[PDB]
Amino acid sequence: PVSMTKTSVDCTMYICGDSTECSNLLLQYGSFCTQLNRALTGIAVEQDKNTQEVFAQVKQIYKTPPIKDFGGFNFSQILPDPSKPSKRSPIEDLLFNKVTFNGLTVLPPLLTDEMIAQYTSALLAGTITSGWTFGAGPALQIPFPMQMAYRFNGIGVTQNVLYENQKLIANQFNSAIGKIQDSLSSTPSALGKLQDVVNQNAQALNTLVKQLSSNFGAISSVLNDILSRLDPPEAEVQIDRLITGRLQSLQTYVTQQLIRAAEIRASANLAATKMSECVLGQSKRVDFCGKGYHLMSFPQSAPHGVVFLHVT
Amino acid sequence: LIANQFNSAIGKIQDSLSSTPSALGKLQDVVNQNAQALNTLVKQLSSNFGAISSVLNDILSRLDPPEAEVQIDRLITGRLQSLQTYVTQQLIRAAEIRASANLAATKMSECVLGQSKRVDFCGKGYHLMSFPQSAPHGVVFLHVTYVPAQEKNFTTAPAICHDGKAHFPREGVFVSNGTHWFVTQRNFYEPQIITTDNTFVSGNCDVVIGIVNNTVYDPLQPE
Amino acid sequence: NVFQTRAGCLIGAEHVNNSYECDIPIGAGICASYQQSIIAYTMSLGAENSVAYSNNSIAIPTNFTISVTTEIL
Ligand SMILES: *[C@@H]1O[C@H](CO)[C@@H](O[C@@H]2O[C@H](CO)[C@@H](O)[C@H](O)[C@H]2NC(C)=O)[C@H](O)[C@H]1NC(C)=O
Ligand SMILES: *[C@@H]1O[C@H](CO)[C@@H](O[C@@H]2O[C@H](CO)[C@@H](O)[C@H](O)[C@H]2NC(C)=O)[C@H](O)[C@H]1NC(C)=O
Ligand SMILES: *[C@@H]1O[C@H](CO)[C@@H](O[C@@H]2O[C@H](CO)[C@@H](O)[C@H](O)[C@H]2NC(C)=O)[C@H](O)[C@H]1NC(C)=O
Ligand SMILES: *[C@@H]1O[C@H](CO)[C@@H](O[C@@H]2O[C@H](CO)[C@@H](O)[C@H](O)[C@H]2NC(C)=O)[C@H](O)[C@H]1NC(C)=O
Ligand SMILES: *[C@@H]1O[C@H](CO)[C@@H](O)[C@H](O)[C@H]1NC(C)=O
Ligand SMILES: *[C@@H]1O[C@H](CO)[C@@H](O)[C@H](O)[C@H]1NC(C)=O
Ligand SMILES: *[C@@H]1O[C@H](CO)[C@@H](O)[C@H](O)[C@H]1NC(C)=O
Repeated sequence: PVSMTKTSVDCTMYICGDSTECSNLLLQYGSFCTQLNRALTGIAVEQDKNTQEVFAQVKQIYKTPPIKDFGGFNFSQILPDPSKPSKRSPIEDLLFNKVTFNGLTVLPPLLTDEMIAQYTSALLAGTITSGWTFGAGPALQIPFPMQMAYRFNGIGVTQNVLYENQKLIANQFNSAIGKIQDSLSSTPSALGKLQDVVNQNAQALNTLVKQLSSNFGAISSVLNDILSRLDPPEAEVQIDRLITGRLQSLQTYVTQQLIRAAEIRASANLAATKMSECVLGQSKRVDFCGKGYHLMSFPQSAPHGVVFLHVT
Repeated sequence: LIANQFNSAIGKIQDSLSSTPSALGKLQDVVNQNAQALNTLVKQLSSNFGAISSVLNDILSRLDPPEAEVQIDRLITGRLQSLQTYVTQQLIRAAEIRASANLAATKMSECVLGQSKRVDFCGKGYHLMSFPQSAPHGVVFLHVTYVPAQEKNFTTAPAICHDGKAHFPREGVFVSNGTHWFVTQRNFYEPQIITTDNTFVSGNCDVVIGIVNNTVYDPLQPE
Repeated sequence: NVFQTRAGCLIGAEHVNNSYECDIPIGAGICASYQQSIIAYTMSLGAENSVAYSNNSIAIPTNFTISVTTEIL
């Protein structure tokens, strides 16, 4: 996971609805509403920073040549598909298909899904056509078999091993790629990690909304009923109890969101490190870029996340 | 040339730091967040929270304990909630700062005390070294890196066929300038004559795809 | 004048058809900047580039630059 849904809750409208008496009573507590709005805004900005750090690591937007022949390696399952009206690779399409008021608003992300798809396409094109050079300066073209010979030499295997089995290795690579697309389609629990974030945020919002129907000791959970059944001198007490309960509920939601945002940002920093090391280069770190000796990686965009295909 | 480039880079870095006031925005953000949290905590002292007055002295000097107890209790509840909120926010921000400090310590251990092969961990490019610098409530790393430039265009071959044997480059890569073939290191164009001491033999010229015919110099034939 | 974005309704910004880097993030790929008035446009992800790739061509650097960068933590 890279980022979560950017939510913003109006403290005044949530606590008091559209009642001026409740707003005047709410002003007695100081600047609680300002703090809550500020914290939610900070989380919302941090989500855009997470997505920018993960995907926006290259300056240029590289493109693959129209004639796609890389010595037998077949990247059709990860390169963008122009036939679909989404410019997504088939695996990206499968990933996007597997994942399923009261002052509450959902701010759209700064980067559209098409923009993240373009960043992923640029990374894939750069890796395919220039190896790891484009991540440390100018993009230097190199035949893909020669690049894979370099990566074979990087794990203690002489490059003559690759060439003498070139058409064999390509076959294995292609087969492995195909199997990935099958497994994701046959397993509904493959993308559980992203679904956990989605479910947690949705359930937190549902509980926050459901807290509006609690009496909290007042005669009713509807503010308009209290206003329409009583006059201010003793309606103020009931409204005060409702204000205290709703304010505590909003405070709990804000604290939970801050903790979960810290967790999500930690995961986003890990994803950025893996994009810098596994994708833009070859890593000698054990188990950092998958089981075995790392050869290369391919990033793929996913709804609120990133999927790495580690070739080892 | 390398010494001149290093000195020019250091001078440019100093000039960029001096001329840009927003360069050190991270530390300023931390300081502003802490100061603003303190200001909000202090400002919370002036809220009634439902009591007749926000000053304890007024309630003490105006009301007897039996009825002033309610006002003091309301003020206590409000101020306690404000302080708890402040402490929770401080704990979260302290965790954030601890994570940042752990990352800074890792960067100091791996970029400064040694040379790191991790990509983009110690600056853009091929990391050469790093220099630490103290900053108020922070650290600034000067990542010195090697950036290749002025690339040029070449015809390459996976191996060289000679005497019915395939020769692969021992360390570099085979290149062609149009008519002749040389072998050069991958990160710098230093062409050299393809000999038997910079290539190794493996198999014949039938398996490799893209092999080309060329002559491999032997340092023993002259003698 | 009036511009409708996926992030709402923007008033007072003249929608501009050219793309630049993001200055003030509006949302949904829309960014606003001051040129002299306020313009709203679609953010640009970077300069277009297509490195010439062929099965027997390699590009090798011939000379180099030593670059120093700052990182603040
Ligand atoms: C690259 O791999 C893809 C895998 O889909 C191949 O595309 C399929 O090719 C078969 C014929 O071999 C067609 O029946 C399918 O409809 C194709 N699928 C798609 C999505 O186009 C593709 O041919 C491979 N490329 C090469 C050069 O072998
Ligand atoms: C490719 O490199 C070869 C080898 O350096 C060049 O051949 C040399 O050319 C110069 C200038 O004409 C002569 O003085 C040398 O005697 C040649 N050396 C040899 C060993 O024959 C060749 O000109 C280069 N080709 C191109 C197109 O740059
Ligand atoms: C590279 O040289 C080899 C010989 O060293 C060439 O192989 C010859 O190819 C011809 C034409 O097919 C055959 O009649 C000969 O019998 C082959 N000779 C040997 C020794 O096998 C090869 O064709 C050359 N490659 C290129 C691209 O010209
Ligand atoms: C590598 O690039 C450097 C610049 O970083 C070149 O240095 C310049 O060389 C020219 C030609 O003599 C001089 O006019 C400049 O004053 C030099 N600049 C500096 C900063 O010293 C260097 O020549 C390049 N090397 C090659 C082989 O092209
Ligand atoms: C190498 O040749 C290609 C041929 O299309 C050209 O476009 C490219 O710019 C060349 N590279 C350099 C560095 O001159
Ligand atoms: C490169 O492609 C050409 C066709 O454009 C083909 O004739 C040649 O054999 C290929 N070379 C290699 C090394 O694959
Ligand atoms: C942008 O180009 C479109 C064509 O799709 C044109 O209709 C529109 O007027 C253009 N907008 C501006 C501001 O030039």
